[PDB]
Amino acid sequence: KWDYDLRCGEYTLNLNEKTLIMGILNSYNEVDAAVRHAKEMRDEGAHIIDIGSVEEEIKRVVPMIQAVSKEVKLPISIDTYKAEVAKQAIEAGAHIINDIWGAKAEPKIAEVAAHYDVPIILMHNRDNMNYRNLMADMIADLYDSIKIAKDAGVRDENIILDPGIGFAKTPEQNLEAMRNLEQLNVLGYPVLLGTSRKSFIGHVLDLPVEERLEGTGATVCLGIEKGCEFVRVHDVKEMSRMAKMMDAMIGK
Amino acid sequence: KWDYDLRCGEYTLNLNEKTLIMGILNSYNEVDAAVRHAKEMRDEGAHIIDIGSVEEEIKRVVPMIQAVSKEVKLPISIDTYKAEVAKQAIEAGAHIINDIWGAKAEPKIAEVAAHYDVPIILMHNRDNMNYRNLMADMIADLYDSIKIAKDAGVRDENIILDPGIGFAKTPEQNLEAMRNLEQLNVLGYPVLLGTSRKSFIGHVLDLPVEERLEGTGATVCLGIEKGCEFVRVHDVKEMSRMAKMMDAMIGK
Ligand SMILES: C[C@@H](C(=O)O)c1n[nH]c2nc(N)[nH]c(=O)c2c1=O
Ligand SMILES: C[C@@H](C(=O)O)c1n[nH]c2nc(N)[nH]c(=O)c2c1=O
Repeated sequence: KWDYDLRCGEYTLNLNEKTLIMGILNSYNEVDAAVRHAKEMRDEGAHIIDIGSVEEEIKRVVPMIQAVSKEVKLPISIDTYKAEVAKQAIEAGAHIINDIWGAKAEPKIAEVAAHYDVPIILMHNRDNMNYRNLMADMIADLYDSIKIAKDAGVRDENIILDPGIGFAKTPEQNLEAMRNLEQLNVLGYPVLLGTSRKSFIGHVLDLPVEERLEGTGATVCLGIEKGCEFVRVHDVKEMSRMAKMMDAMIGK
Repeated sequence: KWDYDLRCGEYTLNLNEKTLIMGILNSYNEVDAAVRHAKEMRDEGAHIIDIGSVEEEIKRVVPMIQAVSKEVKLPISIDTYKAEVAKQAIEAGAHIINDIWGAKAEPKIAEVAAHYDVPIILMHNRDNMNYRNLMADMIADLYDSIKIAKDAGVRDENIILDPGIGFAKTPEQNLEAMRNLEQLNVLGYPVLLGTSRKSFIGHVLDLPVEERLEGTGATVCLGIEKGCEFVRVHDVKEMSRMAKMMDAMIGK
């Protein structure tokens, strides 16, 4: 039981009633195609919209946040690691930050987070696979992200963790991170799991990307059962139903 | 780790390498439509074909077992509780018995099992929902099926258990049986979970029977993670992929 609510400016996310679904989002053609998708996702049971060099990243992602935040009543996270991109995106209307490098590629991003008082997702990442002991190094690695974030003024309650499935991990190390996901819980934070349609599901099932829906389901179910608060997925309709059935069962 | 193989006459089922999928099966039109389905199921990753008053039950189910056992190289279980039906069906070519009353409606069925030396599935069932303590009563109830079976000469290794999801249980008691499935393990037997498309998935998701595929997935994943050796499903293709992803993850 979490004794607090995820505070996202306009919207508030309760961490106890259900698994929160974060749906992944793909001029006028671009921004409209994006709005249709957010609306669809919003309608299929999504609770959050995730919207993915420096000059161009802003020119592409800012227009989308303006449009989607205006027409879809749901918190928006900006899928970046660059400090400037993150600032611009929160100004444009993004509620959450989602950094795939856990404040380590550009430490100043954390200072953006503390500044605007927004929730931040620190994902596990690194430039090698040379682990002593996978889980233990992960936990040490994520904790290093927490220290960078805390030193920057980010409040405990605006911190979210993500084990970084599919990053800096071999096919077999990804299964291992899955199998030991509950250990992440000892750190005392909400956990977002992002496994959708990823390579390692292909490697187990020997299936191409468009046929990984049942594989993704598996990983989502396993992760909810191991205590995750969020899941980041492509197939919002399917995964929402799966999440809700899980939640019924574990008694959430 | 099971230190023995499920022995089914012609075929042998290993209990350690993977989750075994049992696929549910629906004159010339009848028996041919049935054969197409078994073949399809066999091709989608099924490991076992499950084939569902006394006079007519034999006339309908015997022809199917003859045909399917001849054209599909996979063990067949007969989904009955009647003693005579079970005998006739094993003569017709059925390898396993699947009793939904756990030897309690017709105790003589167990004697059929001991006689032909075939594996038997004892499912939990009863004519009321008046539980003191759900799980505990289940375990006591199933154990009563084991005592009837053992007294009849059924060998420990030919015994399989099934918690009886959807039987004699309220919507909320079914979620509870799911949430506590691992307790069944203490009895020392293989466990078959059968939740496919059932009413309680409808009650949680508020979805009709043809839209319960993601709900069923959830229950299958939860059950594998809680140590089940079999799952009995309609949607063989989808559930096989889900099972295999689970198995990769739990390290099975
Ligand atoms: C790799 C990419 C993707 O959608 O596959 C991705 N981007 N951002 C991501 N952010 C987080 N927090 N987690 C992810 O798994 C993840 C991704 O998998
Ligand atoms: C009720 C029916 C069905 O397919 O839904 C059924 N028949 N036989 C069954 N046998 C076993 N061992 N388990 C079941 O859940 C089960 C069923 O659910």
